[PDB]
Amino acid sequence: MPMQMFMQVYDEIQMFLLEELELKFDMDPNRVRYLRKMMDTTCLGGKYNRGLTVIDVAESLLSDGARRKRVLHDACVCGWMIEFLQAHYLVEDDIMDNSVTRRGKPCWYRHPDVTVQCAINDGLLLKSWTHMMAMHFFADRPFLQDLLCRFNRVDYTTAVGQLYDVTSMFDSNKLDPDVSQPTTTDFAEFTLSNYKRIVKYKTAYYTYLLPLVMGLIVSEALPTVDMGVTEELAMLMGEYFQVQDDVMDCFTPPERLGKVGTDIQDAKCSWLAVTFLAKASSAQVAEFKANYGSGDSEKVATVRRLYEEADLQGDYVAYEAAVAEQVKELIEKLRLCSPGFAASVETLWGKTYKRQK
Amino acid sequence: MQMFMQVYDEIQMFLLEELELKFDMDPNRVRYLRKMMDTTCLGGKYNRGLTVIDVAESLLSDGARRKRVLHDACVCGWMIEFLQAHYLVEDDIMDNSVTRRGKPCWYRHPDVTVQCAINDGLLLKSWTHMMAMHFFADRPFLQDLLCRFNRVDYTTAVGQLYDVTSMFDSNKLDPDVSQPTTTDFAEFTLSNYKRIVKYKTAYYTYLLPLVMGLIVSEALPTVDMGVTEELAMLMGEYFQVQDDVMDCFTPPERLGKVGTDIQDAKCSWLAVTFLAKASSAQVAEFKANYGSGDSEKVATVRRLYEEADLQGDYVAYEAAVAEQVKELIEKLRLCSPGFAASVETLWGKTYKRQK
Ligand SMILES: O=P(O)(O)C(O)(Cc1cccnc1)P(=O)(O)O
Ligand SMILES: O=P(O)(O)C(O)(Cc1cccnc1)P(=O)(O)O
Ligand SMILES: [Mg+2]
Ligand SMILES: [Mg+2]
Ligand SMILES: [Mg+2]
Ligand SMILES: [Mg+2]
Ligand SMILES: [Mg+2]
Ligand SMILES: [Mg+2]
Repeated sequence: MPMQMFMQVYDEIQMFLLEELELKFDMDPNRVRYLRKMMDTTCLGGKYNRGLTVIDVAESLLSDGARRKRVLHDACVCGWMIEFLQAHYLVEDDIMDNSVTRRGKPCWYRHPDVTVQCAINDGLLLKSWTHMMAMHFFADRPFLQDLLCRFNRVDYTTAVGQLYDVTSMFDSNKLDPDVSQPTTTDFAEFTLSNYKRIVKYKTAYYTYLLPLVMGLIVSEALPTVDMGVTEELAMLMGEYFQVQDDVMDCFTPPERLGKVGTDIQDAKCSWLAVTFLAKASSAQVAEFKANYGSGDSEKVATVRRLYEEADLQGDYVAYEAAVAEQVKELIEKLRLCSPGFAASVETLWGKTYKRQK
Repeated sequence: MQMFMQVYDEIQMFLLEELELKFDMDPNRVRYLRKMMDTTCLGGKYNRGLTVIDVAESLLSDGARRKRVLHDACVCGWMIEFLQAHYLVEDDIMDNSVTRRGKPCWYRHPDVTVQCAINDGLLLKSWTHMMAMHFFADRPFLQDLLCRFNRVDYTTAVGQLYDVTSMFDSNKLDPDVSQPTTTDFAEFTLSNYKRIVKYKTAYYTYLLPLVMGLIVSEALPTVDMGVTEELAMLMGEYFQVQDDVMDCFTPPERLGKVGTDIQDAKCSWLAVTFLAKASSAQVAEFKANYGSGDSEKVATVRRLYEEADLQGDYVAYEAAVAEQVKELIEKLRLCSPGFAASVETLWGKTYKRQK
């Protein structure tokens, strides 16, 4: 049922958006068709965990069936706002990361009939749609300003995180727009401290915090929860989520992952890289440095081999157990004053812990 | 300019100070973003920003309230300037441009990667929302302001889609297929050109500064919005026509940017007007040489535009526009004399501009 209602609201959203373009933007049928395909390709096909979380949180906290109908419809719209914001980030990210596939299909910019220049702008259209749907459904809601204030702040935080992500292989000391420099050679910025910052801002806020907050807002329950503990939870689960993403990038097969990994080739400051460099022997580190950040098949294979030799999967399972311990504690802390909200956080945790995605 | 530039400092201080305090940002990246902001937002003529101030001030015609409206207008002005900065960073990447305002394009700076530049463009747009909330959280006009600002942002992105898909047979548009640059150039019609330019340029360059000025001076309902939109679309079309002409005919030292329309096979005013008027042999030579980075092919296309006396047609198009602008400003002046005076000034910043 939650999935059923979520998909029905997608239809309403898509119909509103596409029918407007025809009538208000002088758009021809061919370009309306193009944008319908863009929307469908970029926003559908994932698990909708962010979207579905908003619904779960909203319904969990409202406790007269008219108000339930309304809150649930508002939660569906908020959920699609987050899914569209994500779709926006993934279109741009794939171009930025030179990725090949996503969800088992070509990246948007890699479709045979999409130009990179169009794809950049298509990503922008996706973000605009979040604002368009918000105004269409919420123009008369008293929570609109607070909703969008928070939504926009998380959008901002994500872009700040993406900056951390894309500048992480560069000695930050040598960062100057008017100069230029190659990939790091000592990898001295590949610290856990730096990793934690990247991951908090690029992923945790929009993936974990935002769904929770929007759910709280449409159920008009925000002030009822300890926001400090909630944020702690969100950051911890979001860090772990990105750690899983990084591990899967190297170790999960494309048929199950849906995407071809690029972290090695792009010289990303991944969890694998930072953890490997902190533990690996001198010879291992030297071979890593000589092979990392190259598209060369065998250099990538060398790095994959080194990660395998360093038993990084091992370290992950241990990181995983420590995270799970802290999650339980914080959920129990939240349950003290907000048992309903804590139950929804537990479900979000259940969708995350040991995910095979 | 003086108060506009001091509001910039205030905006920049708020934004950069936050990043340190709230985003755990290191001094190096704060420095990087300060330079990014300065390079992308400063150096133009601030005509949209300055228009917001002119409109707001002219529609209050209390000293404390004047101070307030003017400060609000400056913030709105910078919102539009930052939104523009955002569009120009992405557009330069999309259009494979080399230079802007006599400097390298942002993505062409030696220490900027293209992947960083894309994201920098996004940061610029985010800043428009951040400044709005910092300054206007308590203003009753906030929802209406942002509603319209966001709609114009949207319209611009729709316009950019028109721009970027204009050399492709629209019948043959399918994400799952692929197709080269047009061979017959049958879509290079004046009808299609007018749609591109209305949406990519006219709304954010002409309509938005007017609307934002009306809003902060609390004067929006006082004006005929139909006639106002008419003016905005007409002046915006003409503005983009000037842009297209300058792309080919204005020297880089004066223009501040290297032209790319020919190489990118754009549906420019030059292209559409040329193809409508040129001889069979000229048309054929155009089709054989357009949309190529080849130095000799670009020179051929430039030569053909010169031979076709497009400069001539421009002067005639310009006179026709000026006639209709005068008509509409006089219509506006009937009920909104003060607003009409501000529109006339905006028109004066546009007509026969050498930029
Ligand atoms: O799905 P991807 O590309 O593996 C990723 O998670 C996508 C993404 C984009 C933006 C913010 N957070 C994650 P990345 O971080 O690039 O590894
Ligand atoms: O400044 P430019 O690049 O000549 C231009 O005017 C920039 C621009 C960007 C976005 C919307 N409108 C104009 P373009 O349209 O690409 O010719
Ligand atoms: Mg990626
Ligand atoms: Mg990425
Ligand atoms: Mg990844
Ligand atoms: Mg351009
Ligand atoms: Mg352009
Ligand atoms: Mg141009």
